[PDB]
Amino acid sequence: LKVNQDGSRVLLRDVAKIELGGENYDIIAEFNGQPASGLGIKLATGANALDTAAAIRAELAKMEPFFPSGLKIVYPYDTTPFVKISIHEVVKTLVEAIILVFLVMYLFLQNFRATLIPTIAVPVVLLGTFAVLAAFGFSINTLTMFGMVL
Amino acid sequence: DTAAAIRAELAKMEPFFPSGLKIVYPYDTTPFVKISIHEVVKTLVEAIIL
Amino acid sequence: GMAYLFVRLPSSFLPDEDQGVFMTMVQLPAGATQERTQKVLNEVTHYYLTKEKNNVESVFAVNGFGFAGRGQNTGIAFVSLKDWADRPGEENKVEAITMRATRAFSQIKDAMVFAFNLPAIVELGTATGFDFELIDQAGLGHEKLTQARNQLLAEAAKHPDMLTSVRPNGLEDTPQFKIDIDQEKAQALGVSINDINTTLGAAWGGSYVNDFIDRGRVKKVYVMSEAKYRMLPDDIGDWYVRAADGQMVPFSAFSSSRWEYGSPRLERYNGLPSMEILGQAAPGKSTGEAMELMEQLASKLPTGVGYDWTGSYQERLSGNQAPSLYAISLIVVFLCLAALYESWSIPFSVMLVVPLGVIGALLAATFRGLTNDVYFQVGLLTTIGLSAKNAILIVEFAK
Amino acid sequence: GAAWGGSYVNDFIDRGRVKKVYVMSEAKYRMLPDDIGDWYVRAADGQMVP
Amino acid sequence: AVFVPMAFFGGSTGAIYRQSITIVSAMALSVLVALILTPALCATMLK
Amino acid sequence: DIAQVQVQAKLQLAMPLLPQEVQQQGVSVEKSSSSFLMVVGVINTDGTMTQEDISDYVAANMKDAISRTSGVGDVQLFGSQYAMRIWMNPNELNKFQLTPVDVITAIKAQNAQVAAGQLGGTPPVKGQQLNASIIAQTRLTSTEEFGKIL
Amino acid sequence: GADAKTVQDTVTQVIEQNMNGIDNLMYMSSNSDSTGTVQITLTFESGTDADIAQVQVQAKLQLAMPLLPQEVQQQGVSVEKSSSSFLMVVGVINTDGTMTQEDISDYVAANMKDAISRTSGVGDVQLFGSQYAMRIWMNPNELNKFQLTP
Repeated sequence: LKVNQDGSRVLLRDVAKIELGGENYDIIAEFNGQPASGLGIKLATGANALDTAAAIRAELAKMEPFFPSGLKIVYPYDTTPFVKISIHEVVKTLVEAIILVFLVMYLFLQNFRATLIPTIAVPVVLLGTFAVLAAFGFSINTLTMFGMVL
Repeated sequence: DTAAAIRAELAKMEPFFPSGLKIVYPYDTTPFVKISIHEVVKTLVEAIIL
Repeated sequence: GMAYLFVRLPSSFLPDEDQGVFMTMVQLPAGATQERTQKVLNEVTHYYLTKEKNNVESVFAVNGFGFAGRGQNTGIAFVSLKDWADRPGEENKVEAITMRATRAFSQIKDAMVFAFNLPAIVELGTATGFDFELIDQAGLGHEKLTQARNQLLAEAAKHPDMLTSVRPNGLEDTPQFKIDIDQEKAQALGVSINDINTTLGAAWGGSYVNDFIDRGRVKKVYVMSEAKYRMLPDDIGDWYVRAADGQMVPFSAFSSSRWEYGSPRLERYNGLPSMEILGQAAPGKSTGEAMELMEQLASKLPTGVGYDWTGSYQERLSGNQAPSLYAISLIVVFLCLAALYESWSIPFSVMLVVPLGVIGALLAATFRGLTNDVYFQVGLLTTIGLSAKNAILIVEFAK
Repeated sequence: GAAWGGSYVNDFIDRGRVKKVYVMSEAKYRMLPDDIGDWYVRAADGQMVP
Repeated sequence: AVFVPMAFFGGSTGAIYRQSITIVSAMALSVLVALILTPALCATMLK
Repeated sequence: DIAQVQVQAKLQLAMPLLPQEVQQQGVSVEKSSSSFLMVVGVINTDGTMTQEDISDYVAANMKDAISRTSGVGDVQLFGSQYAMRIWMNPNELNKFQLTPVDVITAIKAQNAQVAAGQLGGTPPVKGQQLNASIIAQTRLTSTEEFGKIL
Repeated sequence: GADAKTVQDTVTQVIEQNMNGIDNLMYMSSNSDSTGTVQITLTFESGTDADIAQVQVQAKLQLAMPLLPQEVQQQGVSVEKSSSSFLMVVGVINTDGTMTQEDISDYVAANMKDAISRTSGVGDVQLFGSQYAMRIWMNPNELNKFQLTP
């Protein structure tokens, strides 16, 4: 900064403290009262949600191995498993609605092969409707899945 | 359609005008459209009637 | 009956669900600090830890960042509940968890904390739900806007009827430490006003100087001051600028200190100053009625003060919409029932089975506390299609 | 340049809305060729120069 | 005539009363399946 | 739509090569239609005001909203928006020994907003009770205030 | 550093009276906090391409970046796609080789964050902390001691 009269050097450390720290101390987060940062990703106004969050763990997966000692990942606030429940309890619902239809077809017609035509009918129709939404632009939504159930 | 909502924005402006500020309408294309419908759809009707 | 069991049945859009994930937001009064808000964020974190081990898997508190906006006055915890299997009863589900969470934070605290489940939805269409917005159309200022919004919040509160719950978005309105730099005093002693503005600016608020390289990656270099030399008003005079005549000059020489009342968040709408008004339609009335009994309150206000909606349908929900949809569903159904039939009688048979099935749909819905939302509206359409069936069979075979 | 043609200096606030500040000269000191010499620049030696 | 006309929706209730049609691709396929095939199977084999 | 961009940012590789006078002035890349449609005149009858007073109110209330409204290509103001207009007398400039450079410097100094920090700053001393924002030089407002510039 | 009034008419206002001639648009809102921050939301019609509209809204800006302070130019301006809500919120902590809530936010922002925002259609990433910076804390008593300023 300076060299005062008598040959003395004024340095930047002599006038100021110098540590390596954040550019913005306005916010600091805890995870169960433990010191932590994190990536709160927000969606992109038309993006494919669960597909986006699938490859959020693709990029993140290659990061894990080169971590310093102690650095571990944790998963609060996450939407992925709600999708996994609305398929394994809709496609479950689906199956129960067939199985029950099957026994009503037995109680009215005791013929085992007659309680079979309608059992092969609706599984086929379900599938063709997947192919129509694919051609029209739609996705496997929370809505359209309930549309197969109704 | 553009000129329809030119009077939409302008309509909300009118009430908060100082004293004397009044709008006037020279050079405007809207009413030429209104004539080419009420004299074509009129033409239409006369071509049936005849 | 079919009417009465429908007109009285309340309206909605989409049921708020247990999402295995909710959150609660924190907020402090007039210019609190990072230490003050963090005290509240700890108290919040423990209701979910110490008094909710069975339901909560984790917490992710964040000091000085609300969804209202930003600043060290706010906060937000991100809860991630234990899976659905381990949470059995109604008590252990978000509706009940956020119920006694809001109770505990309103009881043994002294700031403003809430809690709320997640609108699957987006951020809109609460139904019986509202968002007015006061606009300043004329050339009046923020000072005269503050009072006009206070007058519309007051008229709402002094005749509700058939009530209303109306509060501002977050203008709170806190003090600001102004410094008048008299310029005839400055250049007399020989100080440049350039030097003075980057002394006060780079010290108290920071100054992005230039980039350096840390460990391979380019980052920023900032300059400010140790925290203790910039906490209170008296530390302004500690900073000495240098003049052309190589001698020091304190800040108190050319500076004058005095407090003011300004806003920590100025909002605007369509290029003009604005203040958001977040109300909610009453437990009696519903939306179209509340909004229109808020419009005549905005017209009873001072000059140069209008209004505009945000953004609050623009075209949505049960109609408006619905009727016109059903309308055509009725104008067609008759045709089709004639494209394979002929007469002026056949289609009427099918066209009054409609209310047969519908009354049962209303009954069960009105019975166990549900509502006319989306899922009931589409269970209706299927029901007319399944009545169409059955009935048409009775017609087809008999004719 | 700033006298005869104008110079966009800096923005100010009029009645809430941000607008521009311009600098030029009264019209009469910039109409004809003879008014060029009316403008005096200052030199390093603190004396005027036409 | 009840489903697709109710999928003349509007606004943020856009893909809401829209994704009927999802229903109807399914209905016209149930007609198709019951106009093709079911006729066949019934004859092909029953008692 | 696509061509309105394209034509620009393939520009811009050129804005730095222009004068600083033109950069701060109104550059524009808009959609054209050699012709008007609506031409809304705006006059006064009772509380009379000038052809200058009206062009300001038109450009400071209604014009900003019109161009934004339903797909307007470009709006042409028929007049001009107000501005703090200063008419430098050259006889009362030589009288005090001065140039237009000293006038321009005086406005880029006294008429200027400054970003002073805040009491109880971003990284504070643990235990501070208040945090307020500091105001500094504010931008000037009226014709009187510009007249009292030193 | 800037206070609420400063950002209100040095950044916010300038961009707003230069936010026109844009295809499709219902309304515009904005915030201007005391933290020295501004954020405008331009909402569009339903089913409007967020791709074309992400541009459009900008470079119809920019005719305005030169009219802003040099402090804001060198700072982070941004035009991104929004979705008022997060989905994934990947926490990042330490267990064994303990490091601070500041040390972790640097490693998160200097290895994994840059790749996340880039990955499959992320609208915008919010860091929960801050990336490191050569932070200098100027002592004003050891500044007057050698006759010096910031």
